[PDB]
Amino acid sequence: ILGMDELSEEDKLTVARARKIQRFLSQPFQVAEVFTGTPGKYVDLADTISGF
Amino acid sequence: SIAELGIYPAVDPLDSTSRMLNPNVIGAEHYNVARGVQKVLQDYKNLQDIIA
Amino acid sequence: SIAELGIYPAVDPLDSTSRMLNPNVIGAEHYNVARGVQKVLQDYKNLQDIIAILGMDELSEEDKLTVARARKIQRFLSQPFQVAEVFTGTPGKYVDLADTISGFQGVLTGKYDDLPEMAFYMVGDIKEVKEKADKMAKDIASRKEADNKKVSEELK
Amino acid sequence: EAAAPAGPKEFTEVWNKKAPSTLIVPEFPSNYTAVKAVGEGQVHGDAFPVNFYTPHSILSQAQKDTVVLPGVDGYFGVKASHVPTIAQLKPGVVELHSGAESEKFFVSGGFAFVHPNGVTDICVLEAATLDQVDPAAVKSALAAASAAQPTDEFEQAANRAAIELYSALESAVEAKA
Amino acid sequence: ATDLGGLQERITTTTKGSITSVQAVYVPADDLTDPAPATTFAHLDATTVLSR
Amino acid sequence: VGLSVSRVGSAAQFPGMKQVAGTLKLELAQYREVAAFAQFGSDLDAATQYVLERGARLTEMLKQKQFAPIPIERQTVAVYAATKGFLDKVRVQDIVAAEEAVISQVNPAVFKILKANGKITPALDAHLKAELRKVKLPGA
Amino acid sequence: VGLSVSRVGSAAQFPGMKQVAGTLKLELAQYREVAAFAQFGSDLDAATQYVLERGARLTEMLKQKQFAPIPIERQTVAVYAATKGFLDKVRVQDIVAAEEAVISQVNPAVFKILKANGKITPALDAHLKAELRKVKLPGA
Amino acid sequence: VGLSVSRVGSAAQFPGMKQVAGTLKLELAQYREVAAFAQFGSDLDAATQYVLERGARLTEMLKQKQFAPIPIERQTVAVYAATKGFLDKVRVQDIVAAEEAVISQVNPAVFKILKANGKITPALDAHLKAELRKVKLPGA
Amino acid sequence: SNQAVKQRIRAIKNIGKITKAMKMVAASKMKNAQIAVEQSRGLVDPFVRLFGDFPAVNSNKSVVVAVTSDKGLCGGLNSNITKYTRATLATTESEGKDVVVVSIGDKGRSQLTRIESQRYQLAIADTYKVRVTFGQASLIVEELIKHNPQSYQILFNKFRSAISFKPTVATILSPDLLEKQLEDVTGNSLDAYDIEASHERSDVLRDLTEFHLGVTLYNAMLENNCSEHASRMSAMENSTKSAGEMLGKLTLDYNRKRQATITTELIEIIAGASALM
Repeated sequence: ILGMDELSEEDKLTVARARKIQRFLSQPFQVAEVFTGTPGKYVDLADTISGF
Repeated sequence: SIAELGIYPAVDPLDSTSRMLNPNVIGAEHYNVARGVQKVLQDYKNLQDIIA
Repeated sequence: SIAELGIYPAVDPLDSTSRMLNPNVIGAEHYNVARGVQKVLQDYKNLQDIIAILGMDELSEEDKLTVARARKIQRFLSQPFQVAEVFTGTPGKYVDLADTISGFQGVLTGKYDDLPEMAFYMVGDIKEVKEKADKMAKDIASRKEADNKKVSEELK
Repeated sequence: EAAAPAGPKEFTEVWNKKAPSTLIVPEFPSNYTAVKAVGEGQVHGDAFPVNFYTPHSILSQAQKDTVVLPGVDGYFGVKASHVPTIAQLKPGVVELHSGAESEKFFVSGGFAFVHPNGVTDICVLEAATLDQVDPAAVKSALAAASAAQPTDEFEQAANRAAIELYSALESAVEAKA
Repeated sequence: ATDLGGLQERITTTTKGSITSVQAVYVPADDLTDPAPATTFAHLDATTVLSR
Repeated sequence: VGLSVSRVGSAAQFPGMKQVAGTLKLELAQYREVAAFAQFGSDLDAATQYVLERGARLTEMLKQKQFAPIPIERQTVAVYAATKGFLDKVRVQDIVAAEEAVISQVNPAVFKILKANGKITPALDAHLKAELRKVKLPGA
Repeated sequence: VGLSVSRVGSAAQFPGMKQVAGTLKLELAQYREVAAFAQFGSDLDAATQYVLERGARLTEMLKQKQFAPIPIERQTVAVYAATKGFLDKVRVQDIVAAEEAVISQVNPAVFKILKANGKITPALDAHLKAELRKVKLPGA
Repeated sequence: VGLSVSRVGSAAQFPGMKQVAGTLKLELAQYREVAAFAQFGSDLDAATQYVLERGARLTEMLKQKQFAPIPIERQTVAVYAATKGFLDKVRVQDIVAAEEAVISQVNPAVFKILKANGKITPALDAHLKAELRKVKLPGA
Repeated sequence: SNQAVKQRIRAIKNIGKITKAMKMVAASKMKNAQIAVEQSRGLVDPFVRLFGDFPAVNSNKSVVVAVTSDKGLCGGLNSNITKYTRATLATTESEGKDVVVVSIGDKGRSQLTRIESQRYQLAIADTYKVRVTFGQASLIVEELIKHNPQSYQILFNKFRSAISFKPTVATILSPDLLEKQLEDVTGNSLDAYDIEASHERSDVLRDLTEFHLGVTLYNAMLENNCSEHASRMSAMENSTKSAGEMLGKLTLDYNRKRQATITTELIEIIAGASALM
């Protein structure tokens, strides 16, 4: 309703970190590689805690 | 709701149907008047949540 | 809901009735004061939706006078009970019938549009609303100097 | 002569002793301006603060060293520590120099104050700059302004204002660099 | 409650292994206090909401 | 007054009360519908506002203390005094004393022929047209 | 706290807690009155604005972790440390760490007198006010 | 259109309809979101008014008359003429006739190759952009 | 009973759309009226440094102006400066002066005659319908100088931000009727300026006070218009929030009544079957 540059720069960083969190929650699946080509990735728990 | 506006007969225009409302049966210049009346009254019923 | 508003005894004034509420039984001014209080409360109950969804700031002036008098007489109908003074801390307040009629006639005519709302909350009668008004408007002026210690190293 | 010290300092007194306490003392337009007129300084040498104003725009807040203003008694020029002057301006061009470069706006007429601290305030209504005026519809308008002499003094004054604006807009559109 | 409990109480971790059940939950009339989800939710330990 | 119906209609009504009742119904029907906007008393509209305070006169007219039924002649005179505009000067909150002043201050020979004649005759609607003005109404 | 009632434990509370948490539930009442109307961001009356971040301190003082019960003497000192303003101007995201600072630094002989008398005696609140001033609150 | 679901229609419709219907159902997903909002048409943003006008174009485009079902290639080119350009100037009152005009005046050999190929090939796409500009629309 | 709740739910669910719509509409109006307001803020400064700011003058005739809104869904903005104009009319009136009250906005004529009926003499409205210009503000100013007062008081809400609207009172004095008298400081404070007018100082001060009244009226009713939009955007966002909360409680109660309905008719069917079988 107001605009992207309406809010602060720490709000810009909240937007940026949340947009790269929203993409980092995505994952290619090993069962869906037959019709999407790219191989799927089983991410361990010790890796996703550290990554986030 | 038609009746406590004092309108008699209190026939709901947007609930009364007939199988004689084909353009094949009563002709097009009657059916277009009836459909326009129902369209106008339904849009007024939509606008009554603002204009009240 | 009246109990959740803090008003105790949580009597709904627009749902409690009596066969003694009759001008030939209790008198004329008692019955008229009772009907006036119920008219103010009903007129406030009819304003609850627009006060909820539009805000208090969009009524008429007589409407927002009605809202203020009704919020006064809602608090004034509450009372501290002498059997509740063990779990409340307030002393109980037996109000005489003439005191109730006189106080509610005072709020109805408009003699008390000047007091706050919480002056009426949990008091006996129309003297104690003024006592509580000066008790709560000396409280916003209640700021004393030097903290009055006399505790720093009390000798033996 | 000075027997009524009015002001926002003293309105607070008579208001606080006579208005209900739920309202704080209302604000005043002097609380929003930082630059006064009789106060010390704001010249520092050559460039003085010029404030060019219209109701719908602010055209200059920058410091200029000379301003050429079109007063009703002729185009005058405002240097740094110029004498304080409330000058009514006729239709003419306002030139705000800073050096080699200058901004030339043709204005519509309206006052221009120079203050005892060197603050200059040009206050016009419509400041239509010279590269957005057309040179064709000026003659189409001053033709009717030359021709029409009505019976009433009101449209007479309007036509005299018309010709003194359009004639000045003639002289500052052919002789431009 | 007893039929749902007799189903869902066999899905536990024993000493020998575990069953972990992923159950699709339909909510009747979009009412979370309806007795079928309100009895089903007493057994669930996690919810995985797939949104459009 | 909206949901109250009588399917005998006005066929079983006292005449004269019928002469005021269609008007009273019609102004109450207007007062009901231009309400649900009467909370915004700010904007005076002067066509709806007359309807609102006129319907307020009529709604305050039909209030009645119990255990005292009114004779029908005094009822139709009290409604005629509100549907012809005699009470437009008095405020909303003080008509139940104004109607009692009207009933007790007109001549009691108005009712003795309104009951007998059955309807408001032309030899009577201008008698009480002047009788309703020679009384004092408690309100300015 | 508004709905949670117990009309049977009043004559059944710790007398040291009964005199310090009579102040706690009333100040939480005003915090329930301010934040239920002043959520709009209309104005700060600067006295209702005081009881908003006082009641926010009493709320954060009343948080508790799981499977860690507190003795009643180490409770009524943390309620004493907060309603008497010793925990004032500590930032509201410090009070979990600050009421742990209160119990850790106050001399453990304080809690032994308070458990045995069951009551904050006049000889003790003068002493317990002293031991709360010697408290390294976080953040200063 | 928001409440009617088909859990098969992913890869079970006409491919020429699938080229266009994704855009048609995503343009209507914005119109149903902003429609009951901007019932008034007075003070509007230049992005919300555009999807309002597009949704009002598609809504009058989808309605059809009784006992006259349309072949699939003709409704394919009608939704192609609606969700692309070619109809952003007829108001709302004429789209009922404008889709009939774009059905009848278009060289009907595009329907035969649309029906036989099944989809909108880029050659037929370019002839369909070219064939849709020379249609005399009855917007007047 | 169980159907009227389903219509009340749809009504509140539609109010929660209408108020969200006009919250966005008021936001779009506020973001482009703020642009005009902070450009209009410039021209008021040379007059308040040239003529000073004297609110507490001994005018014997005053014109107060309460600059209100036209649309009345603003949230306590118009009655705020009604309180302020009855506070400033109870600040200057202590000496037996004539006061004319005018108002800009229909919410001014509906809230000023309730507090004061006799001094109110003029109602300007329909100002913000198309836009607010300086020719319009100057026409309003000329209709204000149809009276001949010694002072003018403007009351308006100044757009400090989208949250704060400080009610500003703005004062203008008649030229040598009161302006030359209030400047006499053992001499004059205006004698430092060299008048470059075509006529004498009284005529240039008359023209200057008319121009000052015009620019403060234009800035006053720009600031009040965009602060009206900001208070409507904030007042329809406390409105759609409450209409979402009321809708949530209505949906919960409707679901309770729905479940109780199904159990009630089921129990009656079971009782009627067991009364036979």
